Amino acid sequence: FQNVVIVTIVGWLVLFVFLPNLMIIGTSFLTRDDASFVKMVFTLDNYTRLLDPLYFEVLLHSLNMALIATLACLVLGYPFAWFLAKLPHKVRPLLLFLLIVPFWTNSLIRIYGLKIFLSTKGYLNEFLLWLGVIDTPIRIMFTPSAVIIGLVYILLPFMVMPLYSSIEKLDKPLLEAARDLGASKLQTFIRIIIPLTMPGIIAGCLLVMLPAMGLFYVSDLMGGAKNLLIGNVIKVQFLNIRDWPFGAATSITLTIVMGLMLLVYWRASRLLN
Amino acid sequence: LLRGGFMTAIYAYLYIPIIILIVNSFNSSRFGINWQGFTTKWYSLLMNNDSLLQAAQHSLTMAVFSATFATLIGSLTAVALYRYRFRGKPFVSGMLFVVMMSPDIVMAISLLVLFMLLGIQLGFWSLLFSHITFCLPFVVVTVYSRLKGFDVRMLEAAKDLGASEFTILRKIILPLAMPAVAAGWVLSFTLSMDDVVVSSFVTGPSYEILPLKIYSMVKVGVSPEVNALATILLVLSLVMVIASQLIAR
Amino acid sequence: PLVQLAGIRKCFDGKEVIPQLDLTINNGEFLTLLGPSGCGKTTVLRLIAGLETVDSGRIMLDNEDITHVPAENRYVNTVFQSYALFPHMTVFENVAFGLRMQKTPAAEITPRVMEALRMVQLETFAQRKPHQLSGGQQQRVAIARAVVNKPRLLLLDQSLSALDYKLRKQMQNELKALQRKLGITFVFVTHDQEEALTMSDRIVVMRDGRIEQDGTPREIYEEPKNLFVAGFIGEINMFNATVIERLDEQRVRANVEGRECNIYVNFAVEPGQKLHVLLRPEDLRVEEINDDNHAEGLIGYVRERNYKGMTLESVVELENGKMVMVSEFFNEDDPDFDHSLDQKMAINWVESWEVVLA
Amino acid sequence: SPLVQLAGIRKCFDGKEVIPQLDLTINNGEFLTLLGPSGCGKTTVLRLIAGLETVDSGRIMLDNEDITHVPAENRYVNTVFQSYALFPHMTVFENVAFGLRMQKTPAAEITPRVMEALRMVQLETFAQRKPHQLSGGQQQRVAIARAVVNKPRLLLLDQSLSALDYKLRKQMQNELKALQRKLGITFVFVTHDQEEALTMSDRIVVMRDGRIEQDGTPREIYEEPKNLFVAGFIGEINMFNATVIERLDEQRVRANVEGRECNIYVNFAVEPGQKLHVLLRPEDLRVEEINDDNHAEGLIGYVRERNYKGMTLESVVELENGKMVMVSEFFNEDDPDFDHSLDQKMAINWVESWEVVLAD
Repeated sequence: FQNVVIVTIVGWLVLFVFLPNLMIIGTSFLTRDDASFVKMVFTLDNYTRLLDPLYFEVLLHSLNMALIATLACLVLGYPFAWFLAKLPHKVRPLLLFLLIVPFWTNSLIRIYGLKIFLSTKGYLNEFLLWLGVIDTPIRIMFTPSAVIIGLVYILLPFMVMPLYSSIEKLDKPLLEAARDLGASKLQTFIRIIIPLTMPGIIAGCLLVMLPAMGLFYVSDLMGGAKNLLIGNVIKVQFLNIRDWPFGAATSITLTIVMGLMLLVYWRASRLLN
Repeated sequence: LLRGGFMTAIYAYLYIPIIILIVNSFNSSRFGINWQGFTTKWYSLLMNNDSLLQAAQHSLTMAVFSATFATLIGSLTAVALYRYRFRGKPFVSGMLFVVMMSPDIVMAISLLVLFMLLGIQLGFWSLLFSHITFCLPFVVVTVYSRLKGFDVRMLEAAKDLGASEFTILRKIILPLAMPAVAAGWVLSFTLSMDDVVVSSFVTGPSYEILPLKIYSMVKVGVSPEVNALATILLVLSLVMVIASQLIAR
Repeated sequence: PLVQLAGIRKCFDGKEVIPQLDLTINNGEFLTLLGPSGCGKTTVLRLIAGLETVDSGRIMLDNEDITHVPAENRYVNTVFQSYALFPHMTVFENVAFGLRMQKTPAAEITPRVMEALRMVQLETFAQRKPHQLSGGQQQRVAIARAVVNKPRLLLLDQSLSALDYKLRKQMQNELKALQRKLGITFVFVTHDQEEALTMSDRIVVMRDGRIEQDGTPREIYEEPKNLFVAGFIGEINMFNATVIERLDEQRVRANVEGRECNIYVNFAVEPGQKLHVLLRPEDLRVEEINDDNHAEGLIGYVRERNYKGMTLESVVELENGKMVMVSEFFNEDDPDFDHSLDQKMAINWVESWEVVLA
Repeated sequence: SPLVQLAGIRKCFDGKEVIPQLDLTINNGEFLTLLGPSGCGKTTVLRLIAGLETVDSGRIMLDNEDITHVPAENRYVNTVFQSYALFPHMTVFENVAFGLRMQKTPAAEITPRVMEALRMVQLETFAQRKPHQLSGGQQQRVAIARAVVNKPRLLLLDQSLSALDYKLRKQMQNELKALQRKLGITFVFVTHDQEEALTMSDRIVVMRDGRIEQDGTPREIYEEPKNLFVAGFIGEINMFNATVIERLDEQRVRANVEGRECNIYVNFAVEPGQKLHVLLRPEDLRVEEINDDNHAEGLIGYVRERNYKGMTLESVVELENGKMVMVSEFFNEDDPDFDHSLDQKMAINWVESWEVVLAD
């Protein structure tokens, strides 16, 4: 009873999470084989292939797109969480539940609908032209702006909740003391509120950034052939080319950033207390 | 004034594509760029499609099963973590935090590699296990967070009053955790109805799901039958969530 | 006339907490607001500090209106009950927080902070986070933080409520000495009568948002104005004494529950009026006799003898059936004192040591 | 008739020995109060008595039956918590009857027992009222009622009346004493207050760092302390130094206190050249007024301050040596002779045979 559930959950997690992760982390140090996908030869040829400009230019573009999407999510989500906490407590769960209702429809259908809504001859251009604000139709498809907009639209709710949890747990008398001591909104926000909510920011950034570089359908539908993410390369290597060690080597760059962000989160949590 | 405007703008930005899909469901244009009258042809055409309906049924059943199993396991784990006090609790907390903050592509790749090595054909079992695995942490977090809304000394009072370990769970812990259990089931159902990466990686030809069918139709072109299916599923999920809430309360 | 409030009204969600308050605070004095739970003292403290806005009235310092000036621009500081004490900065930064927002040159921040920490005896703990310290150290850090900016009045809200019974007595005298040495008026909110009696120079008693009595502790304790103040501070014994006839100017004849006892009345009355005679527990005497016969005064009847250590309290039931509640010192070693139960004793006062109310 | 006998109990927690050794016997039909500063370990004793913790060594017996290893579900011992440990989703009736419903009690007797147990608590009306709609005092009353119904042989209380205000606490003190007298079972109380312990308890045990210091009647602890810590813990005391010169009679010993000779009462055997402690309480010191060389007999000191507590006047007297002496009296404003004598040469006297003398 006391230990049975712990043993069950630990066994499940070990079998389904870390054992396959260690299996893949060793797959990069293998040799391509057409029979069993692996040959027990310890070679480093997989990693040095990533240093070619062709296989390096895409990584930087994906990193830039993810950074812009994460920053946009932060800027659009921090005010939303702050303003939600300043509302009557009888309406908070209702507004916090409406952020999830759109998730019931599949993400691919929503991305397709957004693609239709932003088309050159479609809506948001005829409407913006009938009421005169812009002279010519706006062309946004097959550009990084479309990819960033889609990523922000898909992954926005995943960042608001940690920020709301961090904000709602704040101590009210701490802000009152700052106001009494002679602090305006700006100085308070810089030097008291923001330091106390760093773990929420780090958690939101972790939840927004890493998924944003594995979403291949967004780039496939609204990015084109010049705007590619890591997920597209990984899918091509794992389902068409059948070069598994290359995908295993590529995933290590994704794991390293996660480890670094986890370390930053741990140091921030230690310093906060 | 300006606060409500910002909140309304965010909500509209989040909700505009859904209204567009719903409107284009009853539209007449095949591409759906413009509006050319009101028809009901798309619903009739969808009613005769077989693969799409099979994919929708498979997706709904998969979501229900995964949500149930994940809710059960997560509730048990959260109760175990809260009831017993030990030095290893932060270790399990960090374990679940790390498994929560992991990329979808890496998890899908690892699960595919493990299943290929083990010698298991892809299909129902692989998809169900992957869905349970990636839906586990959220239910644990929800039930774990809810429990500390009450004092811990209540269990000691029950022990002093003459209560066994089995009666405590039935008569105290479960009454106070049912609202959290329902929330976990609803959240698990929502997550499993939107995943496209893991499902696209660990699926098989025998079991066909809605994301894969839509992705296949994308290359050639999609019809407003997808719109009709989407609005029907929206209505079904809307009645399902209120039914679950009524059952919980 | 430092801070004056005229016609201040405050309604919270349609419920009125401060009907009408007129109050003037002088310069260089200790003022304590006293009362039961939920009487709006904290509302007045917040309104003076600038945390809330009034619905009517005017507030001034030095003849300058502050009714709508926000809290950042007012020369008034407050000490919080919970010791806010930002956890991510050290004691030095906590104390210097106020100076950095007033654009103080860097050549004087350190000496001022060090002197402020000296005033509260916290030199050595200059660099320690606000979690390695105890309650008293945290309270002293907060007090030092409030007094750096040199405000015109310091506001305290239940500052020493969460400490033990030993540090409390020391820090009461410490706060009084600090107020005497520095030279600004102090406003205190507390629920303890002993603190207000031993630490203040002027006490205001509030109940349900209205001022009941304001004055020095001697007048508040020993010359109450109504029946609420006489009873909130210390035990009281109320006796009904209807006047049937009056003998002379001050010496009035009163039938004190069917007795024959004349008292002092300093205001005009007429025969047939109803007067309340109030006496403290320590201003009553008893008479012990072995014989069961009732004499020497009214009836006597003892329930128990409390023996709370320092003092011994005895119940004296009279003929009418009301308690008396005598309190007097317990000298053990005594050749003729030691108590006896269930006897027929007598009760007496000390010839106009009482208080008479209309 | 002994009820609980603790013999040789030792408890070590995380490598730290909270209770090194403890021998204590609890009788039948009394109000026992455990007193001490924070961190002495009263709560540990309470929890081992109730059975929520296990002992590293020793034996615990009730009615000559050993229950040292019996789990904390079969003991006839009930406890009252500080937070009242109240179930939120149940009602007052359900909370009170939780204990009876799980002892295989017949259903024909559950309702009258609970309903009459609420009578001893004065909560007749609120039988069907849920918590979080009741005040703190009513919640404490519910907790006491819940603990009482099972009819235990020993009820344990842990700082029950710490969170309430003054008057309500004073009322519940007498209410609890009356309840203990009416029921007929032994109560154990853990508290930090002093007057609270002195008002009710028939036996006071003082603990410090896991050690028992004194055990006796409230008179026997307030008026006959055994060591300096006990004397200084309850009330205020004045520590004076003296040196024994010679013995006058069987109950009088000459000594030199603070540089001036005096007569004191010492019972135990003494020898010349020994150092003794003379402890006096503030109420027992009489101070006279010396305007111009009048009544200058006894110890000589100067008064520096006069504090007014409302009921009592507090005066501090500074002696020639430099030792602070604190004197407490009453306050009679409407009484001639009294009033302020801010600065002059005062004299301090005390009534004979009111001293407490301690050796070493």
